[PDB]
Amino acid sequence: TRTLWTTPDTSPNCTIAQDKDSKLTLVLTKCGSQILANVSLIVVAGKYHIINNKTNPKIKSFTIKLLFNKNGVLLDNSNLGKAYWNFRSGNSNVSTAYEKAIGFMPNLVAYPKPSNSKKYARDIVYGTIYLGGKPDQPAVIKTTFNQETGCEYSITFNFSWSKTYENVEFETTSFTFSYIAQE
Amino acid sequence: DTRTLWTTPDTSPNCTIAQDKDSKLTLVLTKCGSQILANVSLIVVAGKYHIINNKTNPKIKSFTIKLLFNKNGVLLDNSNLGKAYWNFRSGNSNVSTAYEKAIGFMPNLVAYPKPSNSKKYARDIVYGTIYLGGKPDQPAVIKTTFNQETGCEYSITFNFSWSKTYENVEFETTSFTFSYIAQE
Amino acid sequence: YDTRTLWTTPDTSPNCTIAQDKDSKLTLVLTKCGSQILANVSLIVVAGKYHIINNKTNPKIKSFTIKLLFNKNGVLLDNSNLGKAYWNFRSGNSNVSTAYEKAIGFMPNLVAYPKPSNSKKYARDIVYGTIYLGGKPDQPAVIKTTFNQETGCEYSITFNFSWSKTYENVEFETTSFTFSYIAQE
Ligand SMILES: CCC(=O)N[C@H]1[C@H]([C@H](O)[C@H](O)CO)O[C@@](OCCCn2cc(CN(Cc3cn(CCCO[C@]4(C(=O)O)C[C@H](O)[C@@H](NC(=O)CC)[C@H]([C@H](O)[C@H](O)CO)O4)nn3)Cc3cn(CCCO[C@]4(C(=O)O)C[C@H](O)[C@@H](NC(=O)CC)[C@H]([C@H](O)[C@H](O)CO)O4)nn3)nn2)(C(=O)O)C[C@@H]1O
Ligand SMILES: [Cl-]
Ligand SMILES: [Cl-]
Ligand SMILES: [Cl-]
Ligand code: NA
Ligand SMILES: [Zn+2]
Ligand SMILES: [Zn+2]
Ligand SMILES: [Zn+2]
Repeated sequence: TRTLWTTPDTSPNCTIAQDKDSKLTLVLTKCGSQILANVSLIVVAGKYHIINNKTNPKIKSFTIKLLFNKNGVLLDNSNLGKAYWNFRSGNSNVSTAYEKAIGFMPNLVAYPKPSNSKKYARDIVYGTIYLGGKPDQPAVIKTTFNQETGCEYSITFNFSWSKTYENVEFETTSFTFSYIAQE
Repeated sequence: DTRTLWTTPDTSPNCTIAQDKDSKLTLVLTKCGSQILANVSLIVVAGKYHIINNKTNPKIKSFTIKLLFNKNGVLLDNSNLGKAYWNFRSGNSNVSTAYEKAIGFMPNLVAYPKPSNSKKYARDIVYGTIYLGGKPDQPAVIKTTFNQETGCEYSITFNFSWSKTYENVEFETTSFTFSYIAQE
Repeated sequence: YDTRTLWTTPDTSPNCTIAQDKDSKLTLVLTKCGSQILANVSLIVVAGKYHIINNKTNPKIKSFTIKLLFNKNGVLLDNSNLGKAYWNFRSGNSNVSTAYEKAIGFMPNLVAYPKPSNSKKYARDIVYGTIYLGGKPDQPAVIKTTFNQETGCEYSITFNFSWSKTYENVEFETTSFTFSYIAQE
């Protein structure tokens, strides 16, 4: 029944374009064979803080990657900082870094690493979130399992938009999804 | 605690949007540790929002259903949802005693703070779309907001809206699932 | 043995018959979180009529249905599109070795989602979602899931897939979708 999370405060914990430019709020709750996931994003500074596609027509997407080793431990090339990711204790985290979280990893049979074998779309979940909570400011959140190199498991969030936003702050509504657990 | 707080799954009106008991809100909240798994649908049976005609009434485009809770997670009487059949599940009905404590089912206050002079972040909203009459060409938006009402310690608010011009369409919906971060 | 999960296994071995025998893999995982079932679904078509969609050549091919029919004990009936052989409780990445006898706690609730009758039919028993063919964001298809509307069974879950765009040689294999439903017990 346990939960891996980023504390749900607004303290930046994530680096998209520059150090600590964002707060990823991610909560993974183990419900047996499935992980129930809840995600939102606040960009606080830098390139993706205020979108202006009149000024910058090609600024239309970015990616946040969580890379994990064989024990389900977060690797430092991840966009999310290691100090910010742990099992929940109250509204905070355990003060000791976890050793094992394989039960939270995306299942490798469901979602295999890239190979020469046919690639299926099963390892992707699509959703839409809304910038500033406004229903006319959609952005697509594409979540992909186990497609990154340099790791045993991965979860990546690609944010993209097709509208021409003029001075829109990139901070989002929340989205829930699930995925099949490794064990 | 993997308990379920719900409205019961019957179709007996339990909700007051425009007039007394004009609707059945079916809401099921199931605790999976630090997240609440929520399932929701709505049937309007009477009054202003029962049969929508936007040719004759083009400005009838949205309405709101509020659930207000005290410090103990107990539903307040001024909610649109009636208190009588909002309780922990037993079979297809409820436990025989009104609950006194459900803080573990409340939306987390750090994730979703009450209104203040601090910046309001969008992460206290979840958007979804449901379909009137089960028809794929009859979308309506369900906007769910956590802890943005006053006169309570916690809240869940459902705003229903639509942009299509409906003509004599009965407002009864498909179901939507979401989750939120639990207070404890 | 995992008593809280009924699934198809996560492999890609065909287990489903839409238009011809074993033309598809339905990956379906039902996880009991008490009074709610958390469901995760995707579909891979490997052969036959629904494998490669070409609506220039075949303008009428726009939808199909996959039916799961259950008896009073929550056991899958053999007229379901999904095969009984690999629908079972989880054991690792496989299944428990004997066929299950009871799964009533995984069935969609009959008061929430009643069988057809003279009583008014409500839309509550439907969940709509959209999945994406080939993982491409410009290739939507609608997944309409309906609870307990089939005859000849105690319970049912049916998945209707449809699309409105004119696809030209698009393989029908989907992204994943999550939903939940109210459990019978
Ligand atoms: C699950 C069942 C279902 O989907 N039902 C839908 C049915 C059904 O498909 C058919 O009836 C068949 O049964 O169709 C409906 O629509 C068809 C008839 C009406 N219609 C609408 C359109 C869209 N346009 C016309 C148009 C619409 N607008 C509305 C304003 C603009 O849109 C927003 C906005 O403000 O930006 C979008 C935003 O998300 C809305 N917010 C919410 O919904 C909040 C939850 C917002 C809001 O509603 C208003 O602001 C409130 O006032 O509106 N303007 N103009 C025709 C059109 C053609 N295109 C181009 C591409 C078509 O779309 C796809 C694609 O196929 O490529 C669709 C695909 O899903 C997208 N992928 C993703 O989103 C990934 C997650 C892609 C992708 O975005 C791009 O490819 C980029 O990669 O685009 N666009 N518009 N046309 N016709 C119906 O019958 O009513 C809707 C039912 O919901
Ligand atoms: Cl655990
Ligand atoms: Cl009441
Ligand atoms: Cl045809
Ligand atoms: Na606007
Ligand atoms: Zn700013
Ligand atoms: Zn009516
Ligand atoms: Zn193929």
